[PDB]
Amino acid sequence: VLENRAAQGNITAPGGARRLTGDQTAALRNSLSDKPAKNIILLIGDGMGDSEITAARNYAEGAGGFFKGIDALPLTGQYTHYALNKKTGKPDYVTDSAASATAWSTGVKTYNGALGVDIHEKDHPTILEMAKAAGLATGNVSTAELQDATPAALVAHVTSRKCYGPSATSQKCPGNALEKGGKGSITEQLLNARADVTLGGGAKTFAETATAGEWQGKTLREEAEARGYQLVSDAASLNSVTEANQQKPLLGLFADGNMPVRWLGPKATYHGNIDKPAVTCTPNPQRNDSVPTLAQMTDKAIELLSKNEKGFFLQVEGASIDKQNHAANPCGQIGETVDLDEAVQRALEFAKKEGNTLVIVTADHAHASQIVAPDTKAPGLTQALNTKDGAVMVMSYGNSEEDSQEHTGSQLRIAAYGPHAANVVGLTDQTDLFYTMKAALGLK
Amino acid sequence: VLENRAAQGNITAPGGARRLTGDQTAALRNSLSDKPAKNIILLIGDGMGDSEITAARNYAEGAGGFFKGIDALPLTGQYTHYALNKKTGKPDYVTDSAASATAWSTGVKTYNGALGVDIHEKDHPTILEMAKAAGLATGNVSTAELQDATPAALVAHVTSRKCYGPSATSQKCPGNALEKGGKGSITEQLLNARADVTLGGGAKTFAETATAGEWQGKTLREEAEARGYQLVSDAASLNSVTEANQQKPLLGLFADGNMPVRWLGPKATYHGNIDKPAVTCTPNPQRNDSVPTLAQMTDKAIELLSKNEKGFFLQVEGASIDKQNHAANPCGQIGETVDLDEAVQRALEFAKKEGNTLVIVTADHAHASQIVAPDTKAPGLTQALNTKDGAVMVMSYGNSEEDSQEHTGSQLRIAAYGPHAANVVGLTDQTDLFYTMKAALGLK
Ligand SMILES: [Mg+2]
Ligand SMILES: [Zn+2]
Ligand SMILES: [Zn+2]
Ligand SMILES: [Zn+2]
Ligand SMILES: [Zn+2]
Repeated sequence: VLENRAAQGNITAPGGARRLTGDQTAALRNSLSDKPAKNIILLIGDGMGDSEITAARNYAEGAGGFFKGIDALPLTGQYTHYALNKKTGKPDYVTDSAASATAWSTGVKTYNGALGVDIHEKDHPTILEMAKAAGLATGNVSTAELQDATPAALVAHVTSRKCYGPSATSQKCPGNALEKGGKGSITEQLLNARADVTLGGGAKTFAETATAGEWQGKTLREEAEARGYQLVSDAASLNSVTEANQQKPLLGLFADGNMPVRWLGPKATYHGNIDKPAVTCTPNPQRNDSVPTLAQMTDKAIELLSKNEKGFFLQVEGASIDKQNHAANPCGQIGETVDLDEAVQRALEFAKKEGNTLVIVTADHAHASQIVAPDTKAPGLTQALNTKDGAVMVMSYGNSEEDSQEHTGSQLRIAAYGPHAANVVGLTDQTDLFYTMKAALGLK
Repeated sequence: VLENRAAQGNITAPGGARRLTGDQTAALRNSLSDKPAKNIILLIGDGMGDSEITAARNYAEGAGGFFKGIDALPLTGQYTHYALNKKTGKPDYVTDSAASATAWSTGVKTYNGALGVDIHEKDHPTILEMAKAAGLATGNVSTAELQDATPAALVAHVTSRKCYGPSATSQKCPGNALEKGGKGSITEQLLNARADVTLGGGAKTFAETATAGEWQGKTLREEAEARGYQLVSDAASLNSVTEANQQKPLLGLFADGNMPVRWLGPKATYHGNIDKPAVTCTPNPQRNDSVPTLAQMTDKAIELLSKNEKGFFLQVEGASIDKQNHAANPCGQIGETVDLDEAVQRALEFAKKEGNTLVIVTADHAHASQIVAPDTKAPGLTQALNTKDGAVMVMSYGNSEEDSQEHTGSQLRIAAYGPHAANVVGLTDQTDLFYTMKAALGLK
């Protein structure tokens, strides 16, 4: 299980493409622990199936390369992530962002759109919740708006992922409407859960005013204030933070909607690989250096959370890999996958020094992107890219005639490292994750 | 390291969709072994990626089901399979059957179309060739033409996979043309290789006559006989074989071209899931009860080969999963995947009983099929299918406007069971497989 999996030499020569330097049996044995996990970090690469991991590596590190973080986890497996059809209760083979996040955080399958509720619209506790119960610290970082499905699944129990704040809930989730005696909108339930560290975007929703409860009349941000939440808005004030706890919880909103993608590149187009020049991704000028990178947020969050002796549970989401995959933008997608990789490196570094940390990197569901031959005449959107190898790689998006390339139901890679990582091996189900995390922590 | 990975109960209830009944740690620990593997069975599902395995499972077993074979191998990982560009020597991200086949059977990357040769055209010994030299028994069974890329890669070193027999070789691989003093076509080199058990289709090439050497004038089929080969053409005669060895090698040719596929169903069409009704596959009425099945051929081979005291190496190929994926034909593709799974079961059953066998199941490269949502208005070819769940599943084939769908470069699953199976876990390269087997067997 040598943690260096790049090609061993000259890929044109016998044995030069090999990634293994020796027999793993001994090494793997030594990486298998029954011992309890003290902390847990779950990295979700949104829409990061094996094709996205492959394409991003080929570009960033070259075909024979190797992601120091993403590719460095010793225990691997694949898992099913199908959802349920609300009415019939039958499987719906292509899950969305909300139906899936609910399963690893809850342990029960649900219909597309549901956050923290089963098909009967019944609530079930999330793992961030139970953790907090047991005494552990909790954090939730993301590069998308916190109201989005992935960060939200940990804290809200809503009937529709679209009920971000007071305005939308009153009409899409009337039974969750605060005025209707419901727990409140995603943003409200988030502010109630009070995880120790929460970072992402979606500041806009915090501007809506609450309609019931104590803080009626006051915007959600003012409520955050009145409730002891420290609010940071940039890289700067973030490092300025020295503690985050139940009386000093940190809440960082680094963008109105989602944060900006790191790379800029043209959108894939019809016969783009043929009628258009190969592209080389460049950095995104719209992104300011004050907006912290996912790795910075992961780092600070790990820093603040590692003080609680009981341990901690942290969930990091490289949100936009899924975003740009829908947008048919190979460069944005790849940049984002590299970004998550840096994030995982930080996780893996802490995990490695600490010893009792269980790191898990996976995705919520597959997506559109496919790596095809350079001469492909495909019916979808395509584009040619100049990889690190000095070769051309062509990516293809061909499952939607609409403005957005759809998700896919193929099972995808799941990798873990640490205490109890052995349960991530083989075929499992996305729900098993919830049970795997809960027992590694001894959550009950 | 469980053998039952099925959902455990009602998938709508909490933990009902779970596949893990406990903690794999000790189970896996107990499956890690480095003792020498006396035998090796390599089951290759042509173009069978994680999307292909998922669709077939969703269909034949239902979303929460599980393949008694394909899904029961405890050790898992993902491997890359990029090819090389002949001139540049740089990676060619999307390999073909020959380059890939050549990688695992030799340990050296090569350009696409090559069999047994590196990019400089130098021949390198295959794992079958080294097994035979070490005294082991060798078997190569496939559901397609024996001259095809996958089975050929083990017995031939040719510059073009198209060099099937005397003719094609004269004009495409003249340097290999026997007349030009070369080793000969794929068919000719196959008869020279003399593995104890060789089974598949592609008998129409054996009808060509050699141009030189001892058997010039004679058809390759006659040469086969003349050289002491037992010729079986159907199930009955196959089952009748009492022994297969170096003095009594078995040659089974069950079809002119590829053997017939198991299932039938229409080809996917533009907007097929919209304009058309759901499909339900039916068995192929063209398939003569007399044509043996992959599982049957896998079984006999195992029976005849398991007689050599030293041990054996067998390679099995579910050829048409790929051919049907190309042909945008779900029913044929899924059927062929169900077919490989039966053969896998036969392998695993032997493996568990014997206890010193290493069984590996994977694919040469990823393919085109995608599992998309029912209302997907895709730009390519789609089709709706009635799955075991009584739910509807849509499959999309949207990477080519030609009459053929293409392979893809995404890294794909590889699973193993037995001595040295731990060398599959994590990220590895397709060439590493060669080295894993070579070490497992003790080939020098
Ligand atoms: Mg998300
Ligand atoms: Zn998603
Ligand atoms: Zn999405
Ligand atoms: Zn192939
Ligand atoms: Zn093919």
